[PDB]
Amino acid sequence: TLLRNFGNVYDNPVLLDRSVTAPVTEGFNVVLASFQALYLQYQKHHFVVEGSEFYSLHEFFNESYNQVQDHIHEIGERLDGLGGVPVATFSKLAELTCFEQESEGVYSSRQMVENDLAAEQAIIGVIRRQAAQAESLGDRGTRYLYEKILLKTEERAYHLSHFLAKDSLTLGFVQAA
Amino acid sequence: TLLRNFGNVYDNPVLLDRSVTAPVTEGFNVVLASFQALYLQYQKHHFVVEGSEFYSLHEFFNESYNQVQDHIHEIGERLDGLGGVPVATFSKLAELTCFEQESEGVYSSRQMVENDLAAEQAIIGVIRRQAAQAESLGDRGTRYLYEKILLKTEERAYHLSHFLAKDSLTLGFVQAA
Amino acid sequence: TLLRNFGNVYDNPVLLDRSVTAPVTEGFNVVLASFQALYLQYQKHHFVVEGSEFYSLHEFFNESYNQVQDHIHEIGERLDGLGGVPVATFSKLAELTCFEQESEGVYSSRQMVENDLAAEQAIIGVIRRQAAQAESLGDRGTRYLYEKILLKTEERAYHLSHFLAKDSLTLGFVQAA
Amino acid sequence: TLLRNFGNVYDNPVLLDRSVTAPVTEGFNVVLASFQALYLQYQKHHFVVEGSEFYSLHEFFNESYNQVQDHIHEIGERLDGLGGVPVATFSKLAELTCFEQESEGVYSSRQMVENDLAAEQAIIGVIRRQAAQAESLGDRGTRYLYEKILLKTEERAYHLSHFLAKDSLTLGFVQAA
Amino acid sequence: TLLRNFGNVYDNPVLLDRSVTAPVTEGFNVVLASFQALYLQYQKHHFVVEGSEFYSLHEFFNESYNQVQDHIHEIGERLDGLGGVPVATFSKLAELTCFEQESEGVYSSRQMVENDLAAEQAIIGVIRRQAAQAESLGDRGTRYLYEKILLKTEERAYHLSHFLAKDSLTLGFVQAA
Amino acid sequence: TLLRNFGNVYDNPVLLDRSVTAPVTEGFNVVLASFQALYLQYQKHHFVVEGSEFYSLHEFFNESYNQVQDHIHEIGERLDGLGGVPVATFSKLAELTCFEQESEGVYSSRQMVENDLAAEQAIIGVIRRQAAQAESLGDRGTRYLYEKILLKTEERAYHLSHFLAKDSLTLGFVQAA
Amino acid sequence: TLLRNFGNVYDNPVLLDRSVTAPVTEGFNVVLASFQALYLQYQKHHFVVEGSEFYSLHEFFNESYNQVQDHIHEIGERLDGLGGVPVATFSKLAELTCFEQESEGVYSSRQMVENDLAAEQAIIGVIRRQAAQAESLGDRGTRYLYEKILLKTEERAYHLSHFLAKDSLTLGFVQAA
Amino acid sequence: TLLRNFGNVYDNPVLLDRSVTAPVTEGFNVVLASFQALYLQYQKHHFVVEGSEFYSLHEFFNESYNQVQDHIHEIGERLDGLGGVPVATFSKLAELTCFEQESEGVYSSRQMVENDLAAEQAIIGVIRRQAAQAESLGDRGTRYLYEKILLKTEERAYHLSHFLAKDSLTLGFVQAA
Amino acid sequence: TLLRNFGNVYDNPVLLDRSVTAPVTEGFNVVLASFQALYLQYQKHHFVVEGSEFYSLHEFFNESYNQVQDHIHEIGERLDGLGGVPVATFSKLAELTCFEQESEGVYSSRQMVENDLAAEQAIIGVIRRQAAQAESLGDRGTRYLYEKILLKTEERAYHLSHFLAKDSLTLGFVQAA
Amino acid sequence: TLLRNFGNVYDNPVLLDRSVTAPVTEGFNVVLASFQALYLQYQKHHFVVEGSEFYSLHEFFNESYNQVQDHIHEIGERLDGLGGVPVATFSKLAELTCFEQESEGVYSSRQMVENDLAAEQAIIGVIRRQAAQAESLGDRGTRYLYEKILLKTEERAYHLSHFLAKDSLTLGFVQAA
Amino acid sequence: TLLRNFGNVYDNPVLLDRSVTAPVTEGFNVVLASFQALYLQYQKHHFVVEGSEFYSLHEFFNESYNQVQDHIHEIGERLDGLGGVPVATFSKLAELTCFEQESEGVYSSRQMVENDLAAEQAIIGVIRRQAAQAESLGDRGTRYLYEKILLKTEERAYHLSHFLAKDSLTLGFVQAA
Ligand SMILES: [Zn+2]
Ligand SMILES: [Zn+2]
Ligand SMILES: [Zn+2]
Ligand SMILES: [Zn+2]
Ligand SMILES: [Zn+2]
Ligand SMILES: [Zn+2]
Ligand SMILES: [Zn+2]
Ligand SMILES: [Zn+2]
Ligand SMILES: [Zn+2]
Ligand SMILES: [Zn+2]
Ligand SMILES: [Zn+2]
Repeated sequence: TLLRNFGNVYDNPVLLDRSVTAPVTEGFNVVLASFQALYLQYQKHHFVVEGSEFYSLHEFFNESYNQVQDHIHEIGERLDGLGGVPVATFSKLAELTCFEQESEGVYSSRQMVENDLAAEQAIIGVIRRQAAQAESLGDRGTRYLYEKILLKTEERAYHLSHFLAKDSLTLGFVQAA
Repeated sequence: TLLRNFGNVYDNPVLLDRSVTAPVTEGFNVVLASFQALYLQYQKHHFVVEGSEFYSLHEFFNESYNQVQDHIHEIGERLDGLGGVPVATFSKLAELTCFEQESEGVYSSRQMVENDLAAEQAIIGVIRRQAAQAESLGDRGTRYLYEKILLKTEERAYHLSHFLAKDSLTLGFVQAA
Repeated sequence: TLLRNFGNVYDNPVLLDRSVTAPVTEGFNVVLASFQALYLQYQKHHFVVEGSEFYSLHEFFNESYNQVQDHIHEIGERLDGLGGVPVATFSKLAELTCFEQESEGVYSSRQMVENDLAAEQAIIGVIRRQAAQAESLGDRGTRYLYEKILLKTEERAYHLSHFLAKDSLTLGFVQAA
Repeated sequence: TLLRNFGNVYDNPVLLDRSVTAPVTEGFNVVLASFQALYLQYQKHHFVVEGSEFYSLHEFFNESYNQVQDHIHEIGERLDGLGGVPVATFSKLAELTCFEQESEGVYSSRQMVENDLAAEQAIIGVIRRQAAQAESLGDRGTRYLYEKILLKTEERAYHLSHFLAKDSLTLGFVQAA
Repeated sequence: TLLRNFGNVYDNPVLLDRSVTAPVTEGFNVVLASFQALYLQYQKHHFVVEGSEFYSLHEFFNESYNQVQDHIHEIGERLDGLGGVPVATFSKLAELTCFEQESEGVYSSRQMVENDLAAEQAIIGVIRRQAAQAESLGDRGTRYLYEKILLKTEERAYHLSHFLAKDSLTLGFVQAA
Repeated sequence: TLLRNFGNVYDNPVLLDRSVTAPVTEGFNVVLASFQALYLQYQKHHFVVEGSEFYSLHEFFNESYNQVQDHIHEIGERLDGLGGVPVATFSKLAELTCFEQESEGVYSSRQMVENDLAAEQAIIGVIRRQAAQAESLGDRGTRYLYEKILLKTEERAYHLSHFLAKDSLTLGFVQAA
Repeated sequence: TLLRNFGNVYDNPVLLDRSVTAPVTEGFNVVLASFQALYLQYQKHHFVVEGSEFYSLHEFFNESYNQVQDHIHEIGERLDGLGGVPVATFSKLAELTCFEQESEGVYSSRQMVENDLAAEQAIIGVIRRQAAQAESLGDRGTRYLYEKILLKTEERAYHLSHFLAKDSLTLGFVQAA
Repeated sequence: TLLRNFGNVYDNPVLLDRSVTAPVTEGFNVVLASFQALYLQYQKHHFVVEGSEFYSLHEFFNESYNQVQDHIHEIGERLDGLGGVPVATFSKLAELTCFEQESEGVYSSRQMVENDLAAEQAIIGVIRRQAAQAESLGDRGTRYLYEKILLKTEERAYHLSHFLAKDSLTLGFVQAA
Repeated sequence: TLLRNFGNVYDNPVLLDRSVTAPVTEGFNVVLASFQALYLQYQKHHFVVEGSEFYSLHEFFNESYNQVQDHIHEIGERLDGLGGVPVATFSKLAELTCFEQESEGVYSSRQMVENDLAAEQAIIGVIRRQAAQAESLGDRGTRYLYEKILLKTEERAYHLSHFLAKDSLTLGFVQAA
Repeated sequence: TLLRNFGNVYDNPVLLDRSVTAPVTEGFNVVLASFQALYLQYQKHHFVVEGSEFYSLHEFFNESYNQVQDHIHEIGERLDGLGGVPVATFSKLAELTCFEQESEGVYSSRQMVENDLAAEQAIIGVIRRQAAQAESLGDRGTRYLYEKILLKTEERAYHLSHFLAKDSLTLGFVQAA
Repeated sequence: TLLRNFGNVYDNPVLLDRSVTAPVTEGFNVVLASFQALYLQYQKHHFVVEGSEFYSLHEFFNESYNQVQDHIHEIGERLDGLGGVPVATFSKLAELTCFEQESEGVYSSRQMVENDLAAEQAIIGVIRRQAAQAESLGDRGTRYLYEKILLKTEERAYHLSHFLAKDSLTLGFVQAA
């Protein structure tokens, strides 16, 4: 027997109307699910990446999914505290993620980085909207948190595109395309 | 003989008109006094709480009043830097606190948590208004600080209501109301 | 609804007669009140001190009230262990404290340091009496605890006194009084 | 081939008469044996405690027997330092300990905590006696050391006492008495 | 041969139009250059300051230029990530700084602090405008960062004016102006 | 009023048949006893060892009984974890330990080291059988825990044996046997 | 004047038959000598590696020979602990190592990594053989220790393998084959 | 209003004739200017490097300018101790630096690394001369200080040079020049 | 031009009659002298001790004089704190120390340890009287400080005495006296 | 029973001729004795300093004598290592120190700092002489070590010099001359 | 397929003539070999040393070979840094080491310490020449690195020599030679 039913918003101890908490927590669950998806994906890439830049990429992928882990944790707690019910099942996570997970199998280094950049970008799009929704609704707490997370998320996307840039020390002695 | 008289706003080194600093510092003193009140109260509860959840509650109350201590410190410095005069006397603190302190004596665990939740809630109300006042007045510095503090304050209130929730491991073998 | 009334003393588990714990805890409340008064004052001094020796005085007041804070912790917790009820409201704090708080407003460096010294001296008075009373009444625990706190209290008094001394590196190139 | 016999006191390097060191070390071995019994009993409690407060009690017990281990260390070193022979065999520890160990088997949480409170209480009794003795015989060191230990041991008794207090957050939705 | 030409804005991985990134990165370069200027100046002051408050001022100047160093680092990375080209040459830094650097030579303690306060103040003015520009342009990421930096920058200016305040412990025994 | 009787094995949450947990936990209780005695003995030696090598041996005995205490912790919890009841009374420890404790009194340092070595060797034999048993019964968790403990226990025997070897720097200027 | 001869096994304090300790230590000295060769070769690689992946490889090599140094430590101590005599001269290390060192001079990065992969591979071969032997002869400790080492050593082999994988981010703008 | 003019040298307290400190401090200013130039360049490289080796180069430039920063600290502080006036304006920095800063804009990885190497080499030139001059003039302190910095400077030069080498793991599966 | 004459006691900020601070600080100055000499001696032994036990004794002498340095710090400050003038000249230290320093030259390690033990014992006697005095005069702060120092000082004597005991591992293979 | 006589040099293990070690250690004992005098004088200054700059000076003095303690350590160990006998008695330290200690009693802050500057200066004189000697006699180690120490000691002289500089923030509101 | 042949010196990025780097790096390779052998020997002694002083010597040998490993690191990199090829084969190490390794087998602890001392002394002689050479050739970086290593290497010889001195605590109760 249940204490909170999924999809529902309950009482919150911080004086916020449900006209605020319901859409806010709804957004949180899309963000939360999205980051579980990215966490899994970054973690995978960490596991499987190989090649000349394996070591750099290895470390980066691990840094990334830990940083994502911390985002998830802040959201989960605030989501619940605001009176919503955080998503956790595989199938519901799949239905709520804002990007499609990279398929099973090991792709190339470049493909992996591309897929992760696209992921962050999707997430950045939702966060910006959700921050704006929070601002208009007067939940400065939620807006502030989103902004914190956006900065870190946008930094990962910077790092991701720096990897993909068409430059190398090797161009001094290899034959370009 | 005095360098700054209480109730008065002086020169500030950060290019802000007194049409900003006077109401901002005024708000700060209400917040500051409020947190001294909560600090004292959380500290008391730390001292006196007992019962089955004594240990959990013991630790939480201590965490809480340290976190409040840090809020007070940021406010005090900014209040003074903006040219105001931070409140410090018992009687003035009493006149400016935004909630009434729990009375002398040891109440029950539940009563204590209730009283602290109500305290945070009061404070949350003022902070939201003061953040908005800062935003409109163009003191982004003060707004940002308030938002930082709001998030932590709202987290304590979450934790506080989780304590009060009518659930327990014991319900598996005790007789409910 | 209460469990313990202020001014009364209840069962302790450390096998001390109530004839001992009543004046000991009553003395502790006087010491606890005074120290919070002193903590509030040091903290204010930390916020508001300005001038040439600002930086030194600033971190010294910060040191002093963290130390005072730790006295408050140990005292409050023991006070309660002996079956006492610790003071925590602005009004009872005001009438139990053994010195007059610096009035609101910003005073000079020299004047702040001077009323901090006066405060510590008042407290040094009470603590010696309270210690004697505890030794006399056969409470080693309290006597020893008071002594720990006494040594650090006296030390602050030395440090305060050294700030006040009439010597400076500037006497080599500025006019004297 | 022996070198020192249990029961006899030997040379000490700290100018204490042997009429002082002999009862001081007798009292040490009683305190030492009693703290060994308490350490084991706490450890056992750490190992076996169950129920809704399991987590809290289980880490409280571990903090407790660690802190008791610390006492055992200081006492044995000073004991031997003063020319005494520390107890160490199961059979002798059994006869010197100032309280009877909990029986084998597992008891309930309220029971385990009461046992430990009774045990600390018996030891508070000895340490006060022994501390008086040392003060009387002019052995400041031992007196000072007993008081450090008394303070912590009295504090462990509060904390056991608070666990036992008939109060809970659960009283707000479970039937009393 | 070049990958990015100075003065130009390139692709950014965080879905921001160049109507946003171009003015934002432009502002960043003015801020960046400004902080290099202050870093140098604070570092100099650290090197050369002497007199009665040499030690306090020594430490403060060093704290300050490290804190400025961290501001520079966040800006540089975000500037580049947004697709701009961070300034780094002496002459371009000089043309873009928002205040004039203090001249070569060692000035007095007071003059140095005055010059640094004026520097911060200049920078505060630009940051407030650039934060507002970011807000209106919808770059919450950049706005948030600026706000972070503003708070620290405004704190240094507070500390700076506290140094300059016309108060001293010495006034108890020296002859005022 | 007990919950579990010493000598019975109760239910476990790790899917092990009681034909497995009964002998396993019997075994654990012998090893707990033995380590418990070894700890006391190690600690005693630490308390009393003197002579030329006093400092090395002091340090070593300390490290030794700390490490043994870690073993006791792991076993005690897994003993209880498998539905066993851990031994904690002086009387039952003596009956279950696999070696006979050093007698009361201080022995020579060589005799102490020899006594500890024989203690470790008594415990090594019990662990190898008890590990061999758990392998055959299907308890990999217990088998692995034992091998972990065996490795450290064998290392203490190496170190013990080295202390006892008939070599010394002094052999270059003192007479041999 | 010798005391133990290389080649012979001597007394051990851990109740292992000498028919066990003799082949176990022979295998140790082979593993020990092979890890010395690998350590040197890694070190060399650390010293000499160049090219676009220099930084990554150069810190990977350092992590690697550090982790190999750790193996060398555990093995030598147990070796000697078991009554063996560890190899230590250049000439004998040369004949016991299970793989031929890379020749003097500097090779390429792809070459250095292949050499190290071949070296780890040869050692994985020995450790499995030796681990089987120890299990067979009833020496759990040695078996357990070989497996700790096998795990890390297999993991170093993945990482060398991944470096060698024919994939790169550079494939997106440089010509393959 | 000045206290010390740039280009002039004043009283030191370390008993060195002004004939020594004048060329030593003048050399220090050349070295200080160059290193800030280098610090600005490494920092820019840290901001802007992109491509396959981005991650490695990124944290290497970060390491390099923290190290360079520490050279700047020691040099500036000693320069002033010898009675000198340290350079800190953009214009005098430009004319004292012993190499030409990389022009504005983003260059290739290889090209960045290449002008960092050129910069270090120019500085290695000056430092050897300045060191010789200091030994020659009888200033051990400076000679030694230059040597500390020389060793780390040369080391960066090695590291830079290794990035530039024409070897890569990619040469096994990409076309050569 | 003095501010305070050695041999006078001046004003104190801790409310103590000069009939108390005069004898107390006389006493402090004897103990400061004595510890100051003991530090030199401890440090010397550290510099020169050799032989078989050189390493243990090296470590121990080091720890010993560090700990003594801590004592010197506490006394010196409280000496000055009570309005005394602390001794710092070589000549006045010799006249005031309560034991005669070991003569110049290296003695045997046994003689060094014996000399340190007699030093500690000389200081123990002075501390017990000086503590006894402060108890009777009403200076609890001083009495407690002394007991703190007494405890550590007695422990060094334990350790010293243990080094001197006529036991050794070597007694199992070298000839006795 | 002596083993080495003060004044004579003995065997050293580092292949330095005794014609080298004898003057090098004479110079060591002069440096050693002078640093002991400085350490005491700094300590004294730490204990006694008062006035508006008390806090700054009081922690500067403590950093200073700690850093001097470090010198004393390196010098004594090398001294003895080179076969010398380190000075350690009050009377001999008095005659070997290269500067006369400040007299007993307390002086002013400007006075204490001048004394310490004079003291460091005298020592800078010796260390340069001794460093030249060591270079000349071919003892690189000692030369290198003297230069490490010279650098710090010259740096302590700057800092003392800066304290003394006739400049203050107070000049902007107090009357000069 | 090599890139560099052992025995050739190649190009360097630190502006040194090959008439300098050729002899310098030849020298480095002898010292690398020698330290490499010394490390093995130090580590061996660590593996096998036993007897009364086993614990001290155990610790010391460990510290010793760690410190030697640090030397090997610095040389190896600067060797390669100067365009040299570092030795890493067993065969070439033997031919280049400047001392002959201790033979296989365990020797007495005194013989081990004596062997290490002669090893250090062999290496001290090589370093002094190799440093003398680099001074004359103009390689200050190498000269300074050597002096750094010389200082620590001389200290290990001090410590080695002290272990060997004919003194012991046991001389007060065992027969001399
Ligand atoms: Zn959490
Ligand atoms: Zn603060
Ligand atoms: Zn507490
Ligand atoms: Zn101990
Ligand atoms: Zn960065
Ligand atoms: Zn546990
Ligand atoms: Zn080891
Ligand atoms: Zn500095
Ligand atoms: Zn201090
Ligand atoms: Zn040392
Ligand atoms: Zn390295």
